[PDB]
Amino acid sequence: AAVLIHGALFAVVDMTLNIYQVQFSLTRTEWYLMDFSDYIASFVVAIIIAHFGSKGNRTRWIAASCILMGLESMLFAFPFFTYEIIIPGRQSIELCMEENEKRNIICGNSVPNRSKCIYFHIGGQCIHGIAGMPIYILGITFIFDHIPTSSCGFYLAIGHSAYLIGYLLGMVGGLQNFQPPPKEKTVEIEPAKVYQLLQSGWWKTFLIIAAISFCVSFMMVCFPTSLPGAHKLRLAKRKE
Amino acid sequence: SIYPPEFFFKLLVSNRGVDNSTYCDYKLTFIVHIHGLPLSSKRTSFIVMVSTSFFIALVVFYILFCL
Amino acid sequence: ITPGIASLLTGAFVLPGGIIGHFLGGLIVDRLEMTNKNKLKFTLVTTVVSVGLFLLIFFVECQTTTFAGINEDYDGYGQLGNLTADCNEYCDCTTSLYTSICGRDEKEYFSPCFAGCKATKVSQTEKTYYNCSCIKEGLAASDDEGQFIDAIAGTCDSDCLKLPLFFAFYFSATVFSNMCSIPVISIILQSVPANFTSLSLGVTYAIVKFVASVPAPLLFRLSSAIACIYWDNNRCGGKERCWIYNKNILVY
Amino acid sequence: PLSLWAGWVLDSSVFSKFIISLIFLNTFVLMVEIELMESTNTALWPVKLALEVADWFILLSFIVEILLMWLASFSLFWKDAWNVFDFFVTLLSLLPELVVLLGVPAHSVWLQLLRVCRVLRSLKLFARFRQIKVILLALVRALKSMTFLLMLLLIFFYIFAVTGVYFFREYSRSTIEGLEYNMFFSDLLNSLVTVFILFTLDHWYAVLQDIWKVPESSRVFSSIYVILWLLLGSIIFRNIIVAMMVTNFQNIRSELSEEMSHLEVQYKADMFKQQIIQRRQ
Amino acid sequence: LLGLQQMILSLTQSLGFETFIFIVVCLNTVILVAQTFTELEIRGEWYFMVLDSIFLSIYVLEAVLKLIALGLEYFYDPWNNLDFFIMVMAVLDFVLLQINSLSYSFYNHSLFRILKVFKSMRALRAIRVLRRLSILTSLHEVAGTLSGSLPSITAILTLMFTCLFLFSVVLRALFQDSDPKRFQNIFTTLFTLFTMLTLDDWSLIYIDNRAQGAWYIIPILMIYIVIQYFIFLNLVIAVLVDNFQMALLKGLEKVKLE
Amino acid sequence: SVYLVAALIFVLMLTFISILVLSYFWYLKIYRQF
Ligand SMILES: COCC(CCO[C@H]1CC[C@@]2(C)C(=CC[C@H]3[C@@H]4C[C@@H]5O[C@]6(CC[C@@H](C)CO6)[C@@H](C)[C@@H]5[C@@]4(C)CC[C@@H]32)C1)COC
Ligand SMILES: COCC(CCO[C@H]1CC[C@@]2(C)C(=CC[C@H]3[C@@H]4C[C@@H]5O[C@]6(CC[C@@H](C)CO6)[C@@H](C)[C@@H]5[C@@]4(C)CC[C@@H]32)C1)COC
Ligand SMILES: *[C@@H]1O[C@H](CO)[C@@H](O[C@@H]2O[C@H](CO)[C@@H](O)[C@H](O)[C@H]2NC(C)=O)[C@H](O)[C@H]1NC(C)=O
Ligand code: NA
Repeated sequence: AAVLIHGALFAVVDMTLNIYQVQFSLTRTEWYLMDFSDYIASFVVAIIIAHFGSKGNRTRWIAASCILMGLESMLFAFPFFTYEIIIPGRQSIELCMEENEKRNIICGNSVPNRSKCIYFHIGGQCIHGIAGMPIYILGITFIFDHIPTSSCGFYLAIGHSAYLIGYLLGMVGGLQNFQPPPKEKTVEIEPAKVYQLLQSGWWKTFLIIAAISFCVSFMMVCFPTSLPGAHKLRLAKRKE
Repeated sequence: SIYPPEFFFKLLVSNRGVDNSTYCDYKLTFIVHIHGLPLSSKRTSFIVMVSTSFFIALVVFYILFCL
Repeated sequence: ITPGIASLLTGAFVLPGGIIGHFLGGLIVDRLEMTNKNKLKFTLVTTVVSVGLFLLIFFVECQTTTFAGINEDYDGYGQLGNLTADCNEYCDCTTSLYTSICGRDEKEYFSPCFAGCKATKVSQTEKTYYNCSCIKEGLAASDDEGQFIDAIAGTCDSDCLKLPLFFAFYFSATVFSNMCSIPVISIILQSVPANFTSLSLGVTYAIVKFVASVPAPLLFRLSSAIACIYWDNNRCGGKERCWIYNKNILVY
Repeated sequence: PLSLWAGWVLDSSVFSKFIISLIFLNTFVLMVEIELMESTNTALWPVKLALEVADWFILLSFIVEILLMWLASFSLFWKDAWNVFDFFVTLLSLLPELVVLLGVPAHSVWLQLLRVCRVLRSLKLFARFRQIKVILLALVRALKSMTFLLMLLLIFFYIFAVTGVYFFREYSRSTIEGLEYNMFFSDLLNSLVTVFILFTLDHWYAVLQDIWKVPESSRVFSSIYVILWLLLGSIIFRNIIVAMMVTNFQNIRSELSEEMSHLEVQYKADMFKQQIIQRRQ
Repeated sequence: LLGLQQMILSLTQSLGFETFIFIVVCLNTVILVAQTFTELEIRGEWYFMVLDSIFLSIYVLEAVLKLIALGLEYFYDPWNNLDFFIMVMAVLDFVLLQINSLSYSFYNHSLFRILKVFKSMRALRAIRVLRRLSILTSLHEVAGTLSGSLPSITAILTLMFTCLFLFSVVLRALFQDSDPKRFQNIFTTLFTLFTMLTLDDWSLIYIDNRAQGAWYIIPILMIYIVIQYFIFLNLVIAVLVDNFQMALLKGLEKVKLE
Repeated sequence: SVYLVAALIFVLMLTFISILVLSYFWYLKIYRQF
């Protein structure tokens, strides 16, 4: 349940980052940098939390890393709502005239309020990896140290696949809204109408996604520190 | 009376706007006899539910007539 | 295949191999309680046949396919880059979003508006272009109803059957990959004491993002342009949009 | 453990249930195949390939199982009648795949009947039924009894066919503008099939009247021929077969009854033999 | 549940309940044999529908009361199972009639008639009446020996149907568009083979094919006739004769027993 | 549609040979018991 929304989250973001680059007047240089932010964020926590997961309660740390998923996912949706004015075709009225066509594609006031979002986005990618990685470390560690060997792979598989099934629906559920409405084919309003449905499309999606990462964390916090299941097995594996 | 009910239908056969062949508006009024009319569903159910209520009443009393 | 559609094809089809690859792959060790020697034999033959499946895919790439554009200078009427002719300027064609459109001569024309199409009537289920001036004679039988003669947006494909061979070979390679993951991860637990298994996941997970995912894009990026040599040098500038992703070099 | 592998797998009961499932399914998928090459739809395109791939799936599965029996023994594989016949059938059913991948001779009448042979397999499926075995063995054993009767029938088809060629020659060599059965006695093969038709008592009187419709072919030889074939061939001989088969059922009853008697008499001797040792103790 | 059901029983198996129901069933069958002339059914149509609704109510009475009396033991016996199926058909055609307009287009609708024949099935109950009065058991012996013969009759019958079915499949595969009037459909292939199995006009289909299509059908049809009429039906005759022979030996030993 | 159909078969024929192995190693587990 923690992994599924974790799987559901990332798959959306890759396209969300990708479409953000193309739509919002970026270069292909910055997009990898936003992508790179998730990668290194796990790397700077793949070791630190592992040293910290050894010393303390695994259950507490995961839900906290589940909590920071909730903060991250909505944060990655604030720029879409706040900055829906970045680059529509004609909504930057100060500089584009509704009757002139060259005016409507120049005077790039979109590159401001763009790098501001990238700070929301580089933060959105960094909080993803810093918090996402302990979920995939500590939880499986709890699978290692509390579940017998002969069924860990049965649990190792489902955890891997619960990340895969979110790789599916992160594209499948997300793209049905990003992919254009029944009207692909009207006059140029549609690029100015498709623009509304992608930022609002993710601002809708991440609002529900992030809150789920909270309620799942709240349930794990209520889970015992001293797991009664392992204590029965620990005495079984302490003797003999 | 005995036999199925019978009805009479006075029906009119006209030719007013349909024909371009002639000036004559043939207006034939004639009566037909129709016998063999069929049982109404209302008359059919009304037999059933008023007959079941009777034969049920037959058994129930004769259940209590044995005690 | 349309880049939006092409992205879906891998996304909606690599998972069905992947999910069971862990499910069948993991349950093999779990049901059989496989040993350390057993899994190593299990991993080897798992990958060996997979590579021959990748090799099988490579053999499939050898087969010829229909070719659109990249026919060297446009039929003798202009060179690569003529593309900016008169009909480019009138309908305001922009060299970044250019897509190939098919003419009735089976010849594939890029930038449907560059095809000289001064009119476009769009139906409910398709996009079509009219008065296509910059087209060559073409137009053998053509067709239409409310209108006569016109060219249809998008690429035209007559031999895409090879596609079912490609995924089929792609699925079973994917399954073998996901049933290689379980054997490697399963062994790591065994050779580490119970208290130290917590730091075991971190050691391998540190190599995941740094040693692999940091140098990888650069290795792709350099060799991505190697097959994308023919960049749109006239407009895009510093390698923003290519036009000839070398269909023979990239495969090799 | 190489032949042991094939021996083991060919022994699993769920595996055999599966393969009989395959036989039932190929039988019933060849059915709906020949029905559904109708161009009256486009939603039928999606099931065409499904049925075709099921076809080749069951086919190649037959090949893999045959190779499994090779790997098992390879030696008695040519001694069991059913297994060797199945090899024959699968061979002659995979021959169509070759003749279509070559397409040399034509897409003609011989081709279609080579395909349909598949369903033949399902015969084995009914060997598993309990009485069918009894009726069939008795049916094969009785057929063995009346072996020479069939040779008398063959002689009499020879007789009546090659004399019906000669009796009715002006009839087959006739010019009457209106006739129906002007062919039945044309040549020898037509004469033999005609003798069969008369043997089945179908349209004997109509053919006889047709013969009479020629002013030639005296009505005392055609009549005698037809009536003597109908009496002798069609009523007696058809009845001797039934008599013989009833006799064979009576025989089978007799041996079963006598063996029951022998077992009961042995049991009575046992109940007499058991008291002996009881007394001897 | 012990006194109410029990009195329902002791009123159900009562020697008057049975006679009342058999009177009903013999009246229904005399009506049902009245309705097969068209000189009486057309006249007395309005009274017959009234009487048949009456009979439907009576059968509601009997079926519900018997079910309440004897639990699933009612479903256990097949004589009643016949009655329950007849009941289901009656109630279904009743509701279908009410959910349609009783007119000519429904008189000539095939499903109306099909639902009507199952009403004819009520006449089967009449045999139960004939059983108590007695059939004289004059055919008790023939019925008993047919009863003995059936286990193998079913087996040979299904074997010959199987042969029919295989030949029908192959004939459909081969001889399309050579007289499509006969077997253009699988079902009409199968019926053509079945009607060949009675040997009526079987040469006609050979001639018809030979006229426009081709004659390869002659070895197939000759082999078909050989197998089915010549070796299968004679098996039915043989097994019946043997069964009645056993019946005769049983009778001989039984009469010598006295 | 030959390639399309030739795909589905190679998907299954492949998986069927995989099933051969799974029982085999399962049978390699219980064969020494005999
Ligand atoms: C004398 O006492 C006998 C009693 C056992 C009675 O068993 C009965 C079970 C129901 C059964 C099999 C019996 C007789 C008529 C049978 C019906 C005749 C009809 O025939 C069919 C089939 C053939 C069709 C031509 C007509 O419809 C079926 C629909 C109908 C039928 C076969 C349904 C089943 C009925 C026998 C034991 O007593 C101690
Ligand atoms: C006295 O107790 C006997 C009881 C065993 C009773 O077995 C019964 C099994 C059903 C059976 C075989 C019996 C009698 C009538 C048989 C029916 C007569 C009809 O005949 C047919 C065939 C012939 C046609 C002319 C008419 O229809 C069949 C459709 C119908 C029939 C053969 C269906 C089968 C019936 C005997 C054991 O008790 C201890
Ligand atoms: C472009 O296509 C349109 C229709 O798709 C053609 O329509 C004609 O336009 C001219 C304008 O010069 C009118 O005078 C004609 O009456 C139009 N035809 C019809 C049938 O309405 C137009 O011809 C095409 N352009 C060219 C250059 O041929
Ligand atoms: Na006849």
